Order: sequence, then structure tokens, then C-alpha cells
Amino acid sequence: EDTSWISWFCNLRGNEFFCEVDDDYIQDDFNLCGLSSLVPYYEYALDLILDVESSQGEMFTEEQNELIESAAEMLYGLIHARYILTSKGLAAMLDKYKNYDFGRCPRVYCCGQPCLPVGQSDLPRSSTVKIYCPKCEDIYYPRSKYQGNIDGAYFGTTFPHLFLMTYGHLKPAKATQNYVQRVFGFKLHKP
Amino acid sequence: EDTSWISWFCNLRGNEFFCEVDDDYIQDDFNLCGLSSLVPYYEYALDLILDVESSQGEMFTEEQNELIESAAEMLYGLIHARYILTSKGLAAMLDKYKNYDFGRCPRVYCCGQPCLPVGQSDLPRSSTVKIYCPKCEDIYYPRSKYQGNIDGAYFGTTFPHLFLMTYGHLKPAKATQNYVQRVFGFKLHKP
Amino acid sequence: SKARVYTEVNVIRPKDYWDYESLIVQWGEQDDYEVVRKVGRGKYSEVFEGINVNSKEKCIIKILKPVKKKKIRREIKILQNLCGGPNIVKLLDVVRDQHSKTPSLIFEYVNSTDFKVLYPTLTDYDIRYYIYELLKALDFCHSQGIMHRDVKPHNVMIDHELRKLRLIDWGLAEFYHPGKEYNVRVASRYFKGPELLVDLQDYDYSLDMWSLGCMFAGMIFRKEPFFYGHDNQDQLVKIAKVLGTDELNAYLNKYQLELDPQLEALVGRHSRKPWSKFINADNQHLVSPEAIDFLDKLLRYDHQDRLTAKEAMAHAYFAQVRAAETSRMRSQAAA
Amino acid sequence: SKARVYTEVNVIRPKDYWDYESLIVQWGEQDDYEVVRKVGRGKYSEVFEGINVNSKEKCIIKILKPVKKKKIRREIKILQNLCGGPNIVKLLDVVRDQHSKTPSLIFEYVNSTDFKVLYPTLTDYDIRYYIYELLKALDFCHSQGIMHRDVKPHNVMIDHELRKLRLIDWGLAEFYHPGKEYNVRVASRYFKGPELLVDLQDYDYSLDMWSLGCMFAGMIFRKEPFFYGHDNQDQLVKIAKVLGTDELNAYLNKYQLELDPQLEALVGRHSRKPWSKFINADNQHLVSPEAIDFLDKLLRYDHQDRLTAKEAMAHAYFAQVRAAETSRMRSQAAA
Ligand SMILES: O=P(O)(O)O[C@H]1[C@H](OP(=O)(O)O)[C@@H](OP(=O)(O)O)[C@H](OP(=O)(O)O)[C@@H](OP(=O)(O)O)[C@H]1OP(=O)(O)O
Ligand SMILES: O=P(O)(O)O[C@H]1[C@H](OP(=O)(O)O)[C@@H](OP(=O)(O)O)[C@H](OP(=O)(O)O)[C@@H](OP(=O)(O)O)[C@H]1OP(=O)(O)O
Ligand SMILES: [Zn+2]
Ligand SMILES: [Zn+2]
Repeated sequence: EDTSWISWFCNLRGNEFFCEVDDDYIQDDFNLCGLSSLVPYYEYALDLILDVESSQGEMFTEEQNELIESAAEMLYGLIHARYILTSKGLAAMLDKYKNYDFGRCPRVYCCGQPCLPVGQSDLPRSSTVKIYCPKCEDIYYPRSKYQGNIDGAYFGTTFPHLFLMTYGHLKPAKATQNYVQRVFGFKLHKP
Repeated sequence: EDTSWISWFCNLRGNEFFCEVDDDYIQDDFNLCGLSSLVPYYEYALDLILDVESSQGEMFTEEQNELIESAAEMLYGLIHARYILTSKGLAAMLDKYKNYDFGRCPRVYCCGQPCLPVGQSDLPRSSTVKIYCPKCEDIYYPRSKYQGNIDGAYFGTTFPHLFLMTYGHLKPAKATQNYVQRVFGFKLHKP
Repeated sequence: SKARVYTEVNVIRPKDYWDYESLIVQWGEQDDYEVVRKVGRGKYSEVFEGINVNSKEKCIIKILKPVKKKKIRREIKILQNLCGGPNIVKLLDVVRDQHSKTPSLIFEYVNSTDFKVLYPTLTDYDIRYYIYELLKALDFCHSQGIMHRDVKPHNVMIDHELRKLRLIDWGLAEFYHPGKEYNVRVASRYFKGPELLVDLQDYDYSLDMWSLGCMFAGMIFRKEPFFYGHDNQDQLVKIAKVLGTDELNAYLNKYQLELDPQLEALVGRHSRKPWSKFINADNQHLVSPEAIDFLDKLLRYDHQDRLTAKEAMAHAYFAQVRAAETSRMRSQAAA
Repeated sequence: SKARVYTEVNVIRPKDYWDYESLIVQWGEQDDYEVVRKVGRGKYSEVFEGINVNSKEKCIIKILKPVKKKKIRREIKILQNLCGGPNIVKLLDVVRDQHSKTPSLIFEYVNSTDFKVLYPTLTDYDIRYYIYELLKALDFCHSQGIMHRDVKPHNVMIDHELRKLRLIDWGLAEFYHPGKEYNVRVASRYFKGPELLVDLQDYDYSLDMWSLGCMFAGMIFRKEPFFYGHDNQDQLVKIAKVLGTDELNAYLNKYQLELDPQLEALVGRHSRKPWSKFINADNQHLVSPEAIDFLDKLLRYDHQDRLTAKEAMAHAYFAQVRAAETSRMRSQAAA
């Protein structure tokens, strides 16, 4: 079966942190406010997302064709940001976190606590995507190059924090022990 | 020019955090205490590092030759651990830190602070190697698979901490900015 | 069609009162309010419980989801014009995230129990009291030239402990301008008036009275929703099976409206059913003869024949509530 | 060859006194001591300034680099036998890192200035005083049957402010057992005695007196090192050019030693040079006739002809120092 743009995209190397935003959410023309402007190619980028055969997609050169893909990518990214915030998308992200699709904290003293994806700002092209570890409560850079390049605004500074109170039980308790700065078994005497 | 075991080894993927331990340090049979015992194939591993033609390296089969390399690696790692601690080795590591060979902190609020290599314990086969960021003062896991597997005891909980009071000027001041848990621009309620 | 009361409110008042599209958006300090936890999961805006960082007084934070800038200004302007009003939710501030300009409305703290969980435990007196308190809010906003247009259980917040009622979410509210034709895609399905279902666009404040009647019927008869349509067409069919089709034809003939033949086929022909039909031993304690007369005077096809909020407050059904309010203010003047 | 004094110390004392190889290693709590910063960069052990977490009193932490377990026990046993002694560094505790067992010796805090930086500023009196204080330490350890075997400027720590001298780093020290043949790979090149250079393995406490003489000559003549050899063979050549070869041949003939022909060729033949040769206007203030007589009685090929530490303390060179110390005792006894 031909995998729709949504389902296929998620399987690309590094771009797996994206849940399948329901078709029911894209066809809901109400959420598309703002995006209708700031994002270029809007109709031909949304036609590609729903995999509908474009009335002028045939008529594009190699040069126009590649750019529609990149516009649909920026679009679906900002689409994903609003979907993960709704009560519907919140459920869908939870499942990827259950199967540790959003990695595990690089800080050793955080044991192996899985993380949440988040962009440095809800503003496009301004920042790459980062992660948030709930145990230490701080933010880090991704573990792979393919993940560490993607724009972060496609998640925003709202989702990891929303996930926190949505699922209060998942909020882990702080680090059991503390880092011991030891040189030859002797702590660093700081006055 | 024929690259001696020492010089060649450092260029392998992930194994670049190792400085060239001087021959003037390996031929100094005094530092070889302890290693003289715990180290497998002790003499064959030392002939291998100095690239000396072994008196039985001819008759060694696929199964026997393979183990000599694995013994010389473990040995050279523990050799490296003691060399980096001496005033001579300390200077050699400084240069790799200058050219950011020991990466940069995954914590975003560390403003791009380079890190120091360190093993979870000065005990072999017990732990993989980790990094220490001087700005945040905490410890993290490496960024590549090829680095995140190597035994850490080949550096020990003594070197990055030694590097700290050796070069006092390099110790950076703490993070200017801190993580703000904002959901839509509103600070999270921490009672 | 023109409203029976408060007809020229927005013709009398200056352009600045009702011209929400030209409202100046004076934002406050988003740093002054700290979020605590989610509460309502509405898809037009998300609701949270918060606190003012300085006074530490609790508050409700309503974050608006991307809509036309004029819709945001409409709700704010209406909230500003009604601010302070009796049983109207009080808007305290309007702030936005300094980088994404995501807007949030700051209201007084609710602390209510939702209507669905609470009403099964209410006495007939408590129903009259709360309906009366809701009518006070409706008369106020109607007197200020505003229609709520989304009257429903979720938008009526009650803290039964403190006997406080607030009419919330003015996102669908609009200014009444005499003779103006409005969009009919307002109110929740079960509470849509016949005017919305038959495309009578020049409706008025009386639309809210139909919605109130639907809520009232659901309460006293313990049937939620009272008119349970699976879609917009079926909603009118459900209404016609109770009110009758002869009265529907008279209403259609009065306002020169005609239904699409497919819809008229669905409605068919039905007699008027007396409100007594819906009484049962489980709801008897809530259905008095005054309750029936009051409900009958709200659920009328002809919007101009429905009681106004002021007329409704004066009904004999609320005699006890009005007497208790008069006795409360006498025993409180002495203490 | 046997020592002129303290010959039988380790024959008289029990096996437990000198049997360091069978010493029980009672480690203390490594957690009780916190490191502050590096100080000495010796390659047998690294030195750090630290503090006792309990008393908060400063201390020196000497971390030992992987050596034969018996070498560790030798230094500890010697430090224990000499602990408390006059101008001997005081060992306070012996601890190790709980997982790698890396040993560290804990000493009293030094706070000294190194010999090289300090000596250019010393008066002739200060030189006599410090040499006298060093002789007190040498007589003590020799009286306890121990040879330091690494006497040199770096191993003499002086806090000139407090006039305190300590003899440190007993890593090369050994017990004197009469007639025993020892390893000659001891002491720093410039301070090695002729016995080490000609393979007289049955040397004694007098080796330290040669090293002291080398230090003394370097101080009063302002020439560091006094005997500057580029290697072990050249070291003997440098000595022979000052003391003379006739005296070397008499010493070799006395102990039935003979040099390797290549070494004898290097030495050649030289006359004895008088100590006055090395005086100049820049060092005159430090070279008195008593200083020369004292130095001449230390730098002798024949180890048995060198002054003992006790004999050295009694020399006329230290008459003023002894008078100041005897006046200090009278004043300290009354106050
Ligand atoms: O009132 P307008 O300035 O004409 O703009 C709104 C809407 O934007 P707002 O939410 O800011 O009011 C659309 O603007 P964009 O989202 O595309 O920026 C616009 O779309 P078009 O540019 O395609 O016309 C649409 O236009 P139209 O009236 O033709 O539907 C129009 O709708 P409303 O006038 O109903 O608000
Ligand atoms: O267990 P090891 O690491 O092999 O140590 C030993 C041991 O030293 P320690 O007892 O101090 O650990 C012996 O030292 P000595 O008694 O000779 O001082 C001596 O044992 P062998 O005769 O069995 O070789 C040898 O040191 P050396 O070669 O200097 O005599 C050395 O063993 P390695 O030669 O294997 O290091
Ligand atoms: Zn963590
Ligand atoms: Zn850091």
C-alpha cells in the first residue's frame, strides 16, 4: 500500500519524532489560521500532504518540484506543533514516549530518563530542535546529526511542559545520588 | 612514514581522545608497575605497541593474533591514563582540548563549552567513558557510538579533575541564563 | 424582525462601544501570571488555573487558539463592556507570550463543578435559584446590546458550595444591531433555536431564551440533552415532534420562510405534545405547574413570542427565589 | 666497610623495627582529607596542599605512583620510626582511594619557599642556622639506623618567615645494617658520593654527609650545582678536578676498588684545588675560613674520613648558632 506523505515522512532518518497528525485535523480548515499566510506554497504544499493529484503538479520543472517538498515539510512541522497540543495529539505523542522514541538523557546522573522533543522557540527558521529531560529539569541537544538539524518550532516551547501536568505520574523524582568530584578519592576542597 | 601503533590508533573512528603517549614513557619500565600483572599477553602487547618484531608473531593463528591487539589496546589505555596525569602528558592533552577534540557540552545553557574525557571509575571493564563539562560541573555520555563504548578507566576519575587546578584560567564562570519552564509564555507553578 | 426590547442600544451608543474590529489591543504583563494546571480542554481556547505572582490571588487563564484577529477583539470588547456585571465572568487582564504573541485572557477564579455532575443532586429550589441567577446575567448582557449565542451547561459555571453562578466563554457573543442579518452557525447543536435551523438571519437576544429553555427542560425532566438531534436537520425534527408542525407552519408563514422539500419531508406532520408527557416519578419533585407554564413560555417557535429575561425573572416560578432574596437582604441589613 | 657511628642500631633493635617488608598497612579514612591544589611535580609521587575535613588544619598530601609494595612500606616504616623527630617531616596518616587503592601519605603543612629562590637572599648567619638545623635532622635519623640517601635542595624545605626547616621525601631512605651492600642508584646526580660512582656498595650514613657538603658548597660559593656533571661518569670527573686524583687513587687502593679503564681515562690526572679558588667578590660575604675548614672536612673521597652529623654540629662554624640556640633555651625556660 502507498504510504501517505504523513506516514512515510516519520520513517526518515532523524525525522522520527513526528507523530502522524490525523487527516481529520488537516481537513479541519479552522486550525490552518496564520499558516495560510507565513508559509509559502500553501495549496500545493497541502495537496502534497493529503497526496491529492495536483492540477498543476505535472506542469512543474525539477526546480519547482523540489521546493514544494520543502514547503510541505515546513508546513507539516508547524501543523505537528498545534496537533501535539490538542487533547487528541497529546495521546499520540504519549505512545512514542512509551517506546522511548524521544531518546534518553545524556547526563549520567539522570540514570537513563527518556526525554521530550522541544524547539528553542515557537518561531520558524530561528532555532534547531532540542530535548527536555524531566528528571534533571534541564534542556539538551539531540544525539544524532539527522535530529540535531531539524527546526524546533515544529514542536515549540509549550508541548514538553504540557506533557508534564497532563501525565503527572510520569514526572520522575530527582537524582538519587550526587556527582562526586574526586581526585584520587579526595573531593575538591572548595571553600 | 610507517605510523607506529600509538600514532595509528588515535586516528580510528571514536578512539581519537587518546594522546600519543611518548616512547620515552613506555621504555621507562618504572611506570609499568601493576600493568606487569593484570594485563593479558603482557609482553606481546608491549612488543605490539613499540612495533617490535615478535619472536613468535609468525606461528600465531587467526585466533591468537586477534587477542594480542585486544591486549595492546587495553594496555595502551591504562598506559594513557597514567601518562595524562604526569606533567608531560598534561601538556599533550591541553592541545587536543584547544582544538576541541573532546567535544562540547550537550546542555544548551553551557554556551558551547568544550568537555574533558573521563571514565566512571579508574577500574577496567567496569564502565564506559563519559565526559565532564567544567561550566555546569556535571558529567555526560559521549556524542558518537564509537566513543560511547570505549572503557573509561583508560582516563580515570583523576585526569579531568587534575586538568581543573592545572589550568585555573580555563575554568569558566557559571551559566548566565537558566531554563525557564514556559507554557505559552507563562512560568510553571513551582509552589 | 427587530427585538422586542433593548432594540436601539447600539444605535444610541457611540461607534467606539460596538466597533470591536477597531479596538486597540493594550496587552498586560504576561510575567504577572503563573500557570498551575489545565482545566478545560475546549478546542477554541485552552483553560488553566493560575495565580497572580504579586497578590497570589488565584485566576483562570484562557489561552486563545489561532482565529481571525477580529474574533479576539470581539470577545475582549464584549468582556470589557460587560465587566463587573451581575454573574458575568470578570476579565482582569489580557496578556500574550512576548515572542509568539499567543494571547491569553485572565479571569477571576471559578472553582466550579460542571453542570453534568452537579444537577442530579439539585433540589427544585436550587434549580429555580440558579435559573434566576442566569436570567440576571442574560438581562444584563441583553440590556448592554449583546447576545451570548452559546448558552449551554458547559458555559454556566456553578460553585454550589458558595451558591455562585457565572456565565463564561463569550467567544461566540455578538452586538445586536436592529435589522442586522447574522451568521446562523452559532450555539451548540442541542441548544440551537428554530431561527438558526430555518435560516432566519435577523434573530436577536431571544435566541438565548430558547437555549435557556432547552437547558431548563433538560434539568427539570432529567433528560440531557432535551432535544437530541444527530445533526442540524434532525435537531429541527426533534423539536417538531414536541412543539407540533402546525405551529411551525404558522411561524414559517409569519416570517415568509420555507423549508427545503427534503427537510419538510423529514419533519412530516406532528401534534403538539403537552409538557406533562415528559414527567415521571424520578423527575416529579422538580416539575411543578409553574415550571411547566414557565417552560412553555420559553420554548416557542416565534422568537418574538418568547419571554424576555426581565419577563422571565418576574414569573411566578421564581416567587420563592425573589421572596428569599428580599428576606436575605433584610436579615443581612440587620446583621 | 662499616659506619664509624650508630653501627649496631638495627642489630640491637628487634626485627619488627627494621623489617619493613612485613609491615601491616593500616589505612585511614581517605574521606577525612580534602585536596586543594598541586605543589610538587616529582615523578615518584605527586604533592598537593590539602585540609583535614575535621580539624580543618592544613596538610600535605603525597600521592604515590605505582611502585613495588615493599617500597611503599619502606617509606612508611621509616616515617613511623622517625615521626616526631627534630626537623623530620611528620607523617600524620596513610590513606588510599577506596576502589583503586591508590595510596597517599598525609604530612604536616609545609608552606615553604624552595631553596633555589630563597638562598640568593640569605645572609651568612642564615646559612649556618639552616645547615645546623639540617644537621640536627641528619644526626637524628642516623641515630635511628636510617640513611636518607636523597639529600638535595628540593628535599630541604624552608619557611624562612618562621625559620622552620624540614627534611622531606623519605622515598629513597633505607635502614643501615652493618656491612650490607646496597644499590648505588640513589641520590640525585649532583649529590652522589664517590662511593656510588665507584661501586662501593657497603656505604653508610656518611653518604648523606657528602650530599650535605655538595649543598653547602653550592650555597657559600653561589654555584648551583657545585659539581655539574652531564652524566654519572662525568660527575666523578667533575669531583676529581677539585679534590685531585692522587687522593682518589689512595681511596681506591684503600678499599681495593678499581675503576673501569674507560672511566679512568676520563678522570685523567689532576691536582687538589684549594677551596679559596672558588671565592669571588659576589660570594665573599658567605665564605669565612671556618666555612672552608668545615667544607673541607665533609668533601673527602673516604666516607670514613668525613665528619659525622654530631661532629659537624660541634664545628667552630656553628659556634654563633649554638650560642643563639643556648641563649634561646635559657629565655624559653624562664618564659
Ligand atoms: O479580513 P481580511 O483582511 O480579508 O482577512 C481574512 C483572513 O485573515 P484574518 O484572520 O487576519 O482576518 C484571511 O487572511 P490570511 O489568513 O490568508 O492572511 C483572508 O484570506 P485571503 O487573503 O485569501 O482573502 C480572508 O479573505 P476572504 O475575505 O477573501 O475570505 C479574510 O476573511 P474575513 O474577511 O472573513 O475575516
Ligand atoms: O606480582 P608482580 O607484579 O609480578 O611483582 C613481582 C614482585 O614484586 P612485588 O612483590 O613488590 O609485587 C617481585 O619483586 P622482588 O621480590 O624481586 O623485589 C619480583 O618477582 P619475580 O622474581 O617473580 O619476577 C618481580 O620484580 P623484579 O623483576 O624486580 O625482581 C615482580 O614481577 P614482574 O617482573 O613480573 O613485574
Ligand atoms: Zn535528566
Ligand atoms: Zn556543561
